[PDB]
Amino acid sequence: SLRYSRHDGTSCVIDNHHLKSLGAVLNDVRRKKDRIREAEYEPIIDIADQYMVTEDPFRGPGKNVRITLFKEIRRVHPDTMKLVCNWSGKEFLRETWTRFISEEFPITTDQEIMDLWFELQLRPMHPNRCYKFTMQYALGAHPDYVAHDVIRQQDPYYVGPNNIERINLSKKGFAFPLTCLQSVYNDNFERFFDDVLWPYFYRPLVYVGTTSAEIEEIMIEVSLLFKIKEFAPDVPLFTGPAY
Amino acid sequence: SLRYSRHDGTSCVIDNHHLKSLGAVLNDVRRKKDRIREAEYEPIIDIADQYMVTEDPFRGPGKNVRITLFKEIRRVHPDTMKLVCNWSGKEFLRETWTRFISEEFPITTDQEIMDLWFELQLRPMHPNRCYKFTMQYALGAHPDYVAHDVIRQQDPYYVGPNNIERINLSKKGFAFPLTCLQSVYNDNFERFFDDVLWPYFYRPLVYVGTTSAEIEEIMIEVSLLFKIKEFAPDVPLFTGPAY
Amino acid sequence: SLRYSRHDGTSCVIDNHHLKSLGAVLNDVRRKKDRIREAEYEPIIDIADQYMVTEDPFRGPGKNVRITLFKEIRRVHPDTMKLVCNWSGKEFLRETWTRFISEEFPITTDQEIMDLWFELQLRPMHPNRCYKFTMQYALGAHPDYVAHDVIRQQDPYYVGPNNIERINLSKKGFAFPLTCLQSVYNDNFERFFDDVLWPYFYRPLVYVGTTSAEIEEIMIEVSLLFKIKEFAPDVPLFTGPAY
Amino acid sequence: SLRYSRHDGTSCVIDNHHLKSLGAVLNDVRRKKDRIREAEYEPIIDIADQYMVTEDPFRGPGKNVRITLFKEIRRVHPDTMKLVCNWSGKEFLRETWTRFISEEFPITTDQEIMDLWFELQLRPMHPNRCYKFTMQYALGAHPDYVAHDVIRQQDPYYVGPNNIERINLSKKGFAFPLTCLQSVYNDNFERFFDDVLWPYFYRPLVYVGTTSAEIEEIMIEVSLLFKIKEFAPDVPLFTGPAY
Amino acid sequence: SLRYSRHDGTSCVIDNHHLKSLGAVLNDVRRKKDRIREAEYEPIIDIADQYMVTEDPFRGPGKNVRITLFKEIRRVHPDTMKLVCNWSGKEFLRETWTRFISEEFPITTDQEIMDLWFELQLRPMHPNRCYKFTMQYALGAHPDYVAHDVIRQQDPYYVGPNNIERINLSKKGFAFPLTCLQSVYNDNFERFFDDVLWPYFYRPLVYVGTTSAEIEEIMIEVSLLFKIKEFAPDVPLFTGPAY
Amino acid sequence: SLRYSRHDGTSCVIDNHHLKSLGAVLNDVRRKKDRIREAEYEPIIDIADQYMVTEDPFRGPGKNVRITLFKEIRRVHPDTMKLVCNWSGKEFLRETWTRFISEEFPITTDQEIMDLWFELQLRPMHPNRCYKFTMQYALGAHPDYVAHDVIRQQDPYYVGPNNIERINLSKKGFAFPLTCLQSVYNDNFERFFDDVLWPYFYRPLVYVGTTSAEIEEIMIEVSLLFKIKEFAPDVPLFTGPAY
Amino acid sequence: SLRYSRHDGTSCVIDNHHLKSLGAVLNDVRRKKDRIREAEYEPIIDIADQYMVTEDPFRGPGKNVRITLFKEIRRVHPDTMKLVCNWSGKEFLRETWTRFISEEFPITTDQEIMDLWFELQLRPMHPNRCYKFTMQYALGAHPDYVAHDVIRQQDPYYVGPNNIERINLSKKGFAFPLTCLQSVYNDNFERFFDDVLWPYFYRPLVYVGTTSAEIEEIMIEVSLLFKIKEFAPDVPLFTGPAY
Amino acid sequence: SLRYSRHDGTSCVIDNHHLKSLGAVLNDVRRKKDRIREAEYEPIIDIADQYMVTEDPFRGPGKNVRITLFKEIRRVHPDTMKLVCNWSGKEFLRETWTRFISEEFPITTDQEIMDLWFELQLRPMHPNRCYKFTMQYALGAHPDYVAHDVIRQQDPYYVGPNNIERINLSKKGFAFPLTCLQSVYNDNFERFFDDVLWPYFYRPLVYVGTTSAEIEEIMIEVSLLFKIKEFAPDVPLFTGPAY
Repeated sequence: SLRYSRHDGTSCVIDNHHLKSLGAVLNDVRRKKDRIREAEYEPIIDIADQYMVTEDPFRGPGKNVRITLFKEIRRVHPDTMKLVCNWSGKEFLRETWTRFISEEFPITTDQEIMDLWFELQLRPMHPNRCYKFTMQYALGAHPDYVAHDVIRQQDPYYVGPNNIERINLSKKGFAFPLTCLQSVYNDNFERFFDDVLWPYFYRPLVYVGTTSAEIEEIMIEVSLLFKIKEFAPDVPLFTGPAY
Repeated sequence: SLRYSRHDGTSCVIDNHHLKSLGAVLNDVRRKKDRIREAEYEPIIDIADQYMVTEDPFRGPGKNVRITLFKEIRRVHPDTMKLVCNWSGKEFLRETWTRFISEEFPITTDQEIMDLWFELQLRPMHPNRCYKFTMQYALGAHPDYVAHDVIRQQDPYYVGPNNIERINLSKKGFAFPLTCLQSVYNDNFERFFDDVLWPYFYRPLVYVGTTSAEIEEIMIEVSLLFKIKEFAPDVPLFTGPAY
Repeated sequence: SLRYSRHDGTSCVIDNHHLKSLGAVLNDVRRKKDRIREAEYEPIIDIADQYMVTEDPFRGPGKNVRITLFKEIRRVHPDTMKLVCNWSGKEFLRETWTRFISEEFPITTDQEIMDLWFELQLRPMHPNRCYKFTMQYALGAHPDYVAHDVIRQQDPYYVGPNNIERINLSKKGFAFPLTCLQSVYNDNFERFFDDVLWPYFYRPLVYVGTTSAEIEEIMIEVSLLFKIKEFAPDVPLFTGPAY
Repeated sequence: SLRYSRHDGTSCVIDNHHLKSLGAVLNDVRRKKDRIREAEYEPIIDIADQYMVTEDPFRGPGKNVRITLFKEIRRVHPDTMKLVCNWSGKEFLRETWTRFISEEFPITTDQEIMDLWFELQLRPMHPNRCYKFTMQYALGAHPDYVAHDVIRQQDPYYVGPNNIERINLSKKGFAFPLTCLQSVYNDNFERFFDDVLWPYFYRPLVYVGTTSAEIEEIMIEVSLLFKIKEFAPDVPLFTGPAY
Repeated sequence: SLRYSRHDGTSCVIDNHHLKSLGAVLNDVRRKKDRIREAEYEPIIDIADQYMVTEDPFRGPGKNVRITLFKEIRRVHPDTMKLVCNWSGKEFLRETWTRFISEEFPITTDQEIMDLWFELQLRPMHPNRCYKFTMQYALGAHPDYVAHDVIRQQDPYYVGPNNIERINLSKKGFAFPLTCLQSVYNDNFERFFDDVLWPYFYRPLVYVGTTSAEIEEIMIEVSLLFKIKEFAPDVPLFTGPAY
Repeated sequence: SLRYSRHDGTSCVIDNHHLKSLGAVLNDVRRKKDRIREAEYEPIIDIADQYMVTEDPFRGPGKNVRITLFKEIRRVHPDTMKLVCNWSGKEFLRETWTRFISEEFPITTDQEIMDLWFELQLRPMHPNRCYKFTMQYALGAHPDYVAHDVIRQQDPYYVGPNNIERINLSKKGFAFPLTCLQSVYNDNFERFFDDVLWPYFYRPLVYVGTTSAEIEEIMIEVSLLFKIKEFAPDVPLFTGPAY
Repeated sequence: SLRYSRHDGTSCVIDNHHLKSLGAVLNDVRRKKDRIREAEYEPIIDIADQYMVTEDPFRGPGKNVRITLFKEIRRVHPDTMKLVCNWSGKEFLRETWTRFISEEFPITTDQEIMDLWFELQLRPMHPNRCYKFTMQYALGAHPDYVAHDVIRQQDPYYVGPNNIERINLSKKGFAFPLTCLQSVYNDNFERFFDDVLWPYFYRPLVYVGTTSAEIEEIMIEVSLLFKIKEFAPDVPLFTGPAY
Repeated sequence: SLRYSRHDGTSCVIDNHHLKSLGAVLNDVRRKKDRIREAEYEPIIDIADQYMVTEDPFRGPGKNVRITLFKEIRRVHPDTMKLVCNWSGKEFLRETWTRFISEEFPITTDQEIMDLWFELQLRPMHPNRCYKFTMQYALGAHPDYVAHDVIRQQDPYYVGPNNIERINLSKKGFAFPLTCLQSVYNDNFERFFDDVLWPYFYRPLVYVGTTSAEIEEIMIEVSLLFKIKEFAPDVPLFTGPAY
């Protein structure tokens, strides 16, 4: 914070003559100089404004609901990656529906799920090390295909500086408990499962490795992160009967 | 613009000896220095070239066709947002088809609609204020669901510095008068409406608010913005009969 | 002027994701840096705000009324100054009252004279010279004292860069046609002269010289400059009868 | 001083061709760059020229006549101030008239006293100390009121870096030996004293302290400083009879 | 241009005290700093003033008279140069005398030709290219020697940035219509030709090429450029008879 | 001058260990940094070394002998130039030979005149002016041609910052008292004059003006400046007889 | 050399949207800034373009042919110079013609000698010294004049940083084996010598010294350097008979 | 290395006039500026030259003889240090004498050992770690005192960036095979041991730890480093008999 904001100095009148604080005046002069500079480089901004960047989805619009699923420890040999999860499509859906609904109910507002993200959080288990994390994934396979427990590293995703990676699970393939802007109805897992077309095909299969030249031990927390927008009316909640 | 471009100075020969303008020579020296600097930082550009930005869709390729729909005035209480539009899916389609086709005909070239954007333009109605605009939306709902006229603000979209927000309406869900690269055929709204699978489900429901701590009055102009690429042959138009 | 003001760039939404112009973002970053700098030096402004400067009386509040009196040419030997004016107190008052009143009538608003200034404007009469002007004055003398036509220079006032010097004539000694905030009454010079206590004592006696080592020729325009504040009611002027 | 002023380098003609010193040419180029810079910041000067500062009265116009009156040593306890002088109004006038007239006669030119200043000069009496001086004053009191010899410090004047403080004694209250632009007449103290209206009321009562946390010993020299403008005619002094 | 030149700010007197514009004062301070800097580097200028540069003959003293002779188009293979002109000495003299005299008459003032220059102006004939021009020449040969139409490039002159090359034709070898400071007499080509000693030997033989690796097409304008100094008396022209 | 040159600091040995002055060490570090910088910009020097400048002939090799001829005062109207000298060729030669030989004899060494220069020195006659000088000349004319006393200014030479202009008088046309590297022989003006081929044709005719918009008064000193190289043997001068 | 030249980054299209490398974009922004800077200082270049510099004759147009003549060792006392060569004019011509012709034949192309230079190359004979070289010369003398073997130093030429000095030998006085643009004819020294007008007068007489305060030992290599331009036709050389 | 050293550019003479490379001239100017800067800060060097630093003993005078003794692996718990060596004084002397003498013989020159250093070299045994080394030591103890194998860390020595620590073993306490400047005599360990006064008391007892919060594995190489100065005469080695 600041002390006087941009309201520094003051003024007074002596014998009709107007006095103003010297520091305030020097700020007016410095700001004029800055304004000229601002004009000087506006043409360069217009070249830059030919392009755009994307706002961070998690610091950006919508609220974050982190439905943590499980934790696991893996040791990973250099240049390899170990499988994090091997659920069937049915089991992933049971966890997705059950964990989200039980945590969120009662759902008291109209709302829409904007996005569903698979979140990997990675932490080292030993101090005084120096390495980074790597990641690979697939989003589907023949239901009788069982993923290899360990693979060799080949052009992986490099996990960001905060050791968190989030994979967007699109509306196609991956089913949501709440499809559109709606109010909740009586719902159950059997009804939900039956309305999914390809329940057994889509399932996240995620691998994790390091850039280390020695074995490392890793702690892993897996969550589903829901981006939700609510449409709450600007009205009171009353104890019944109202009025 | 410049005066001499990069063609400054000149040269001449006196007694076999070659004279050159001093300023031109000093520019050759300064440019050598710059070229060394350019080489010095090329390795840093290569690190930056590991990433990319997206070109602004509206200053970028394709032409812009702005089909303005209507204007409205709303007053918005602090920390709330008021509904801009509540059309049914059928009514949105009537306006989308009718307004686009009547404005654009005769369509005399092969062309494809790249994108359809919903544009909100926001202007204050009073001078000497200081606030920014906010926005929220949904793209569909049960046809018997009527949106709340006013909601409370919760993690909204912040409207950009130019007080314009544009929401992309994808080819899925939202139907286009011209689907692919094609030449226009005899067409009418009833034919068009009948070929849409879910006419009543998809409709933009958009809200608008401010960051003000007092009521503000807003003027709102809503348009549909079409990005179009034309494939006009490099041939003459003749008065009939040709040749 | 600027082109886009501080409203550069724009924003848009694609698949729920918020895009913003790169140049706008880079401006947000640069402005954060500047804001930190502003905080860093606010303590230095507070030291400076222990002192004040005076607003220029002529670019500042009140309007300027320049009642030009006369012009004269003088040649001035090096290290000397020549007398500009030698009026008696009575003659100065006749010119002050007569010239101001005739030029300003009809005076249709309530107003007060804030200040009366004696203005010397100095211009050279030859090109390709290089010198500055000097000034000395007295504001009164025994009425039988006649000022020397020419004096030697001794610690004079140095005239400012614009070759204009203005000497404030205070309310004490020098009488004003309008004393306080008032509406004009029937007035005449004999009434005015009779109400002045010491009409013959106060008179500006002004000298002018140069910093040149040769004789120079000077053109001189002398004016009385009145600072006036008006209190005009916020009402219409009607043709009689009103309403 | 400089060596060649701004007259560096030279020129010559060989076979009709004009040669000029390289250093002179490089100065022409550098000065062009500076001239552009000067234009670039002229708008900022105009913002600054909305305000004014006051020229130092003692380095500025008029000559300085320092009529030293007396010296004194005082020891001052921390957070207190000791009285410098306790003259009656009559005694101050005797010293002011007598000391000025005896020192200045013969007064051989027409002149006017612009201002009368009371000057305090303060010097430490011990080496290897570190403190600043403070000052307070009053300009009048009931003639039977005797000032306290020592007071506590409360929001004093802080003496400037050169350990000199000068207090302006205005024409109102404090009488001058020479009122206006005049030539000296036969004059005496009794005539002078009788023409003063309130001789016993106005007298400078001045206190002095330090910012030290220990007792300090101070040497004090008190003077009256007269600002005078002379109007000496540009004529010879001859031995009589002239011509 | 500037707005106030170096005459910014102003001054005024209030109660004997001299006020000056703050911006003007800050300029005085900044200029003092610059003056110190100027003194600091004057010793470096003196080292530079040990050497000299030559003033551009065409922007410099004397007037320019451009007697254009002809235009031509040539296509030039890479690493070769094509002959621009192959006149005999007699034909060059006929063109030089005839074109200069007919264009300049009536010659009404005393004047001297300072220098005669052969000017090549080179322009590309296609857009979207990137190359520079080259030049070679000889100033004489046995009159029965016919120059090769095309030669290979070997250490040529590189034409300056403005695509103009000018070759000085000295007073020795190349004859002038006006030798010295003179008034024109009755003159004719046969008289002129007869007074030249070696009319058939001296003739400009000029070649032109490029730095391109492909054939390029060039447009060429050839002129004779005369540097002339006139000695026009400071007298009126009258209609006869005078006075 | 410097104090310690580049021999700062010192060294000593304590218990076999070598100590060196810290400032000397810091200079070694700073000089390493500078040496890297020197290498970094050597490629830029090589681009600059493609061109050359000419050493000032008067600060450069050979000694200067200034044979002053005469002084004159001229007043010059704006945009005109007045003739400085109108000698015939014979009279110029008499002054050149006579003044040089009488001043230089006895000539006791073998020597050669490198160059002969006509020097104009220009000084203003009034203070507090601001203008520059201009120059024009011719080096020959029909002996019966008398130059106009005053001409209008048209593309003149601009005199250098030091108000000195020097025109080279070449070996062709203008005859020297000493042609080549030689020892003086018995010589006289009649012998000298007879060996000149065109004594009456070559004579400097020089004009002088200003950039002033008013008449200016000028003082002019004209000299002949001789550049001479001596070949003095490294031997003693003895009183005769030697040894 | 560079790695990617100015072709860094790339572009691609995803869902109609155009992506571009971030580093490429940042370069576009930086180059815009530079372009503004370039415009800002173009007015300063125009002041500099009022003057010109001369291209180095040896790095510039024409080829270099270095006809080395001889080497010599001289020891030079401080403040003196020793004679390098004392050939008669005839002997200099024999060496000039003979050495050039024998080295260059067969001369198979049309060519012209642009310039003839006398080259002094100077090298020290001892390590760990610190001095510079000096030079003086004369280009002619009475044929019976024998130059002093050693002279005292007086305003000499200072040899350049590379310890090479080159003196231009003009077409006047010094005769060339090939005068103009010509093809070689049968030629011999007696024919050549007979066509020279003053064979015995012109001869380079060159001296060499140092800036050392002790005797120094010097190694000296003397060459004649010929600047030649060739006019080689763009045609094949065939074995006879052609075609 | 550099390309032209500080011998850039060149010089030449045309028509008596001296030309010099522009880049060389610009270097002369830049070096003048630097020389002024050098003078400007020489007073600051003199303040710095009040203090001294010590030359690195191993990069400094004398040669280095590294007599490696042994290697060892230790694992070290956090905040502890493990003993590197526990030799008795007798065993340390046997290794010191035996290893030095056997490696160095034949010793063929007069020489003196300046210093004896105990060197610890430390390397990690695992990759992807991040820690520093610590060290403690004692130089003597009662011969029946056996050092603890492991101690806790308390204010240790921090090993330098290169993971090498060297402890000086002074001439007092620690005996040298060669005491002073001498030539080798017949010598043996029993003679050597008998001349040491306190053979059993002095022995290096050295500990090693880390700054790690986990166990680390370390590889350790221990050497004795001898600083030696040789006095080799400047004479030939001959095969016997000499001459």
